[PDB]
Amino acid sequence: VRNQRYPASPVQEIFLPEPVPFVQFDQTAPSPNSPPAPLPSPSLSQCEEQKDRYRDISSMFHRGVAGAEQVREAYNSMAKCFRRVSVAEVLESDPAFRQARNFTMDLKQAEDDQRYKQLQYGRVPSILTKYHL
Amino acid sequence: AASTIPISQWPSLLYAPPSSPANPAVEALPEMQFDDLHYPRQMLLCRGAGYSLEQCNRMAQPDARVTPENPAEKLLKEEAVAAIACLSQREGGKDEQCRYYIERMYKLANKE
Amino acid sequence: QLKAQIYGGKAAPENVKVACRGRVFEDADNVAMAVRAFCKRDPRLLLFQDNL
Amino acid sequence: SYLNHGQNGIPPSVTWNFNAMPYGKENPDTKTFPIPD
Amino acid sequence: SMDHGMQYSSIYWETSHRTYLPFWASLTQKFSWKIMDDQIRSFLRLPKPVTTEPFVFSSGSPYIRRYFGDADISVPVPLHAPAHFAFVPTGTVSPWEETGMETGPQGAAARGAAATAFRAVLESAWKCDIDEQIKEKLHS
Amino acid sequence: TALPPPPSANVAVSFTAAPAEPLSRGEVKAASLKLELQNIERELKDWWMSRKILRDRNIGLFNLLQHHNFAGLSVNNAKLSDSQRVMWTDLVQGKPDVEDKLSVDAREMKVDMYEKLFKQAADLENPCRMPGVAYLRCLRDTLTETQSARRSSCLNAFSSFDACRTGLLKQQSAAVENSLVRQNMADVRAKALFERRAVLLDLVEGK
Amino acid sequence: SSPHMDRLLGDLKLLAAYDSAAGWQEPKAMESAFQSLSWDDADVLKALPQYLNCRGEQKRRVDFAYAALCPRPVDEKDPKQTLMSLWMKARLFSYDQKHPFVLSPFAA
Amino acid sequence: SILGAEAFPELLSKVPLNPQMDEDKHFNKYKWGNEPIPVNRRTGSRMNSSIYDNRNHEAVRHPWSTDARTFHPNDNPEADRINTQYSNMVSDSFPEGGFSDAPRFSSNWERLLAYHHGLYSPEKFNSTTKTADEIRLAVNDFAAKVHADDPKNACKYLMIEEFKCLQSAQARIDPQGAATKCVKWFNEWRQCAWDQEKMVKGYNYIEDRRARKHKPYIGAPDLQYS
Amino acid sequence: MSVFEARSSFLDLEQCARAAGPQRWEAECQGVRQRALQAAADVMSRECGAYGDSFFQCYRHGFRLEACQGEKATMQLLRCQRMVADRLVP
Ligand SMILES: CCCCCCCCCCCCCCCCCC(=O)OC[C@H](COP(=O)([O-])OCC(O)COP(=O)([O-])OC[C@@H](COC(=O)CCCCCCCCCCCCCCCCC)OC(=O)CCCCCCCCCCCCCCCCC)OC(=O)CCCCCCCCCCCCCCCCC
Ligand SMILES: CCCCCCCCCCCCO[C@@H]1O[C@H](CO)[C@@H](O[C@H]2O[C@H](CO)[C@@H](O)[C@H](O)[C@H]2O)[C@H](O)[C@H]1O
Ligand SMILES: CCCCCCCCCCCCO[C@@H]1O[C@H](CO)[C@@H](O[C@H]2O[C@H](CO)[C@@H](O)[C@H](O)[C@H]2O)[C@H](O)[C@H]1O
Repeated sequence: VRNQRYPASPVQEIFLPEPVPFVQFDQTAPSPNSPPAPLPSPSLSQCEEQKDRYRDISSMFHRGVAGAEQVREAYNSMAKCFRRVSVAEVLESDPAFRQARNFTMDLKQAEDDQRYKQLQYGRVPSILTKYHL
Repeated sequence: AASTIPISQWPSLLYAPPSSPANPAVEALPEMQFDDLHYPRQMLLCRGAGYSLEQCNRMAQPDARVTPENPAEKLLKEEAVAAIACLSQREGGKDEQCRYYIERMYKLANKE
Repeated sequence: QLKAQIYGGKAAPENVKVACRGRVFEDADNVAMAVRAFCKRDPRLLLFQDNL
Repeated sequence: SYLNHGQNGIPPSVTWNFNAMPYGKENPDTKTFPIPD
Repeated sequence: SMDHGMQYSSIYWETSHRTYLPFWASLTQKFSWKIMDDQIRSFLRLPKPVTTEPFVFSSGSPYIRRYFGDADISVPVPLHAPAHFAFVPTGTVSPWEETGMETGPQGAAARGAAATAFRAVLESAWKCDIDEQIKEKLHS
Repeated sequence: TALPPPPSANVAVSFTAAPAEPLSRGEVKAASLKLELQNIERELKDWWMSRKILRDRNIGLFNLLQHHNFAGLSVNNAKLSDSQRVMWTDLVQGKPDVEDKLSVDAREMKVDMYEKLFKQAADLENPCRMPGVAYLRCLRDTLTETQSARRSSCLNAFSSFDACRTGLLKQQSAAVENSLVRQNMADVRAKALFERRAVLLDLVEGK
Repeated sequence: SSPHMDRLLGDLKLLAAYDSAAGWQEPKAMESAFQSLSWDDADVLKALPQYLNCRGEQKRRVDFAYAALCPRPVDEKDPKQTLMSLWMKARLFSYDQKHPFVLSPFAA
Repeated sequence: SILGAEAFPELLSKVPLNPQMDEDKHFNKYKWGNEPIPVNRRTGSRMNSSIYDNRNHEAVRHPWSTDARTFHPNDNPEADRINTQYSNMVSDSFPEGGFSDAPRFSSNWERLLAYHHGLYSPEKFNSTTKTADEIRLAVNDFAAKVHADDPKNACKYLMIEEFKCLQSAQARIDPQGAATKCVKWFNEWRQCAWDQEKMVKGYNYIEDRRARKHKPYIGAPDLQYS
Repeated sequence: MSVFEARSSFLDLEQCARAAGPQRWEAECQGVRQRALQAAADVMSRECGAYGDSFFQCYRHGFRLEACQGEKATMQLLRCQRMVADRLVP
């Protein structure tokens, strides 16, 4: 059942092994130099099908011919539609996120910065501090 | 390529694990601690001093000798907040919608 | 003296120590006698950092 | 009274045997540090 | 059924393997200079080994040598009846009992601080949910 | 001692002895009483066997400790030397300290004796080991001093040591008390079960 | 009717899945997890900047709980791991500031 | 009112927690598929191991009734073992969920007697394997305690290493097998103890003169050793 | 800490709420609220700890064990909590 990484294992592994993948981003496409455009602020005017389908499927489940997976799916879609407006309200109201919204920076400054010198993990205190010695 | 690790090489496997897409801080693995004796020892010491159970429970505090905190949470604060906002707005960064912030953070942290 | 000779009389790292066959030496110890005691006829020394 | 009709010491908690000692030219259960040639 | 066993494997000599024994080997015999050396030492009053003295100075605790029919065959035996000490309280442990199943501090500590913390987190989340339910019920 | 196994029929009885008429009220009640009796006997057996096994094991442990000449927080050993007893009582109840009458070499020897004794007594899992070792290390550091000048420096560690010490003592006391209470409750329950079984045997019926 | 509990358990499952996919070399699965890691919770989003500035006993409680759940130190260079850690810590901070934690076995 | 709506994102978004779940629920997000862990490695009972034992490869006998189907270690593993983490390695020598030889005692005195005779310990019978994180936490706590005990000790790291090897070999559930691995570090610690003692208390011996044939060949270098 | 105590605490809460009113309850009935929640929490912990510890073990082991297969590891805990709530608060 396993899909071998090296179908020609005795030969492929030697001169063309597989490297450790990189998951932060694709790394094969260009790097955007601009942030994403601010999506339109949402509202409850877009929960039509979500609400009505959730109602229908909940009724059909109370009957007993619907199931639970459909109920979960519909409820989660509707809840996402509501969380959209909740998060929009939070972002636009709370002040700590205004800087994050109007945050901008370039790869050149990223490479020129020098904060990477201080990314060293600390050291756990001594166990004698528990006894206060 | 990835060959079996016998049972005799497990102690070295624990503090020098193989490379993965999500690696831990190998230089900090010897610093990960979580004391199961914290509260028992605290209570024992206080009761030996002469306090009561209620006084001991009021004076008790959580352990500070735990795994250290990531310095990124203090150095890359603004970039992390911006990335989290992007994720909250763009459904977790599906189809590469927070690549901007993620790549800025990656560059800042790695420097080639 | 061995540590200074290794690091060229310059500032060495912190908590650096010497071991032979897994056995740590004191800094105020003669290398010859310490080897005679711990690693007899196996003088392979290792410099490591002792934070612990 | 029948509680004291039969206490020398106790049975051993653990035991060690000869077959538990490792042996082998290649067996890494005997290798700590390389022995010089 | 172990004594007086049969020959289980074959005995043989491979072709042209050497033997290293001459034809007078059976008349040859061994010899050690140790007996003569001991006689000579005793006669000339040469330095004796300390094994001739039963008391042992090679440690702090008292040891006495037990000899097996000769000064060359001895074993040191300790004289002290050593007193042992335990900085431990009695009746504070019942290992046969599984303690992770009983409710109490000893139970949580036979379990761990991680499980206790997880239980406390679940407790807090459940309290949040129940507080929401209480609000929506009493507001009616 | 045991009884011999009960006798068995020589000719095979398969079902010839089975009842040809349903039971009656009295027989049903007698069966219920028999079940109650067997449950009571099971409980009594559990109590008795647990008590017996624990008593035997603990007496064996005591004899083993007495045979190997052990001494604990409760100093109840008569084969101890007076010096060893003084040292152990200082580690358990008093304050370990070197006297000014001694020479520096003898002070070093005394501290080494304290350290050896305490390290053989307390293992790495023991809570008081670190405070004790810290206090003795402070003593080693402050050998070439007087007790008056050494107190100010070693008090901060002796406090923690004494705290752990008193904690262990309180643990031992509480363990004794709780074990006594639990034991007495169990024994009373067993006695009550025995009397209940007695009355049920006086009421039982059959032959 | 139990959103806090549900999302807590879900986030834990997703952390476990991310770790397993990393061990098995599965970028697709681990990115699926990261995307499904409940980033649209207004409460946690609002508590994030509060945790980033908290200090003292509350911070120590939250860090104790986070070490109980995820004691392994993440790589200081992996922003995805850093962000998931921050999100879990913010969730715990919200739960704590609503109803504080009681981490000691001794309590009454 | 449905139960657990927001609690199964793994199900809503087809996120598998492991290749087994992926293969089961047919999510197909693991590029390399799944090689199932067979049942003889998922569960089983403790077995005798030594060839110098007559009941080798046979289940261990206990006072209680036990399923005698044994856990089989992975003796012929595949060349590619993509996950070389402790999680996937431990399954080749122990079952993660523990062995299937745990008792359910009908009474308390049976438990007491088994323990008294050395045939039962809950630490050994009612337990799972230790995860790498737990092992590391225990090792680091022990190392801190040892360092606090004595920093200027030479056998410190040797003691730490025997502790580490016991924890890694799961001595809680396989004490004999783990001691078989850690007795070497114990022996090294013993040697280091003697060495430290002889360096502290000056203990030396009169060395004899150099032998006439110390060098096998005149042209050979006589490397000096302390 | 017991079911009886928790039920009595919730009755005290409800009667004090009826006394205060729908406008000042949240301000006048905080201590009783906290006591009731803590008692219900102790009950929930006592009656659902096994399932919580099982979920914790499954999470530690990445849901690789036998008992961690499927969704029972989570549904059991959620069902225990729902039962405790339905037994206490109404
Ligand atoms: C093609 C190549 C050409 C190029 C050459 C290249 C090579 C160049 C380099 C040289 C080679 C080096 C190679 C490396 C060698 C390492 C290996 C090795 O050597 O040992 C292996 C090999 C391994 O054996 P082993 O099992 O390991 O045991 C090792 C022991 O240490 C030893 O074992 P052992 O001690 O048991 O064996 C000794 C043996 C033999 O030892 C001896 O005998 C001592 C030697 C004495 C020789 C002189 C006496 C001759 C008498 C002749 C008279 C006969 C009557 C005349 C008849 C004439 C008509 C035919 O003893 C006996 O068997 C019993 C005899 C006991 C009596 C001896 C003393 C009395 C002597 C007088 C007789 C008196 C009889 C009275 C009876 C009683 C009456 C009352 O060693 C031997 O076999 C030793 C004996 C070898 C004999 C070989 C037989 C052939 C000899 C002829 C050689 C060629 C001759 C050439 C022409 C010259 C002659 C005309
Ligand atoms: C002008 C100086 C004298 C010039 C002539 C030198 C001749 C020396 C070579 C003779 C052979 C020496 O071979 C070997 O070396 C030295 C002595 O030298 C001895 O070595 C031994 O005794 C000497 C005492 O002198 C010790 O210092 C040494 O630690 C010990 O190993 C050996 O017992 C001897 O077997
Ligand atoms: C009936 C007539 C009897 C005649 C008796 C004649 C007695 C002659 C006795 C000479 C014995 C000499 O014995 C030999 O001498 C040399 C030096 O001299 C010693 O010394 C030699 O070996 C030792 C170490 O191996 C070192 O001292 C040194 O490396 C070397 O000089 C040997 O250790 C000793 O084995």
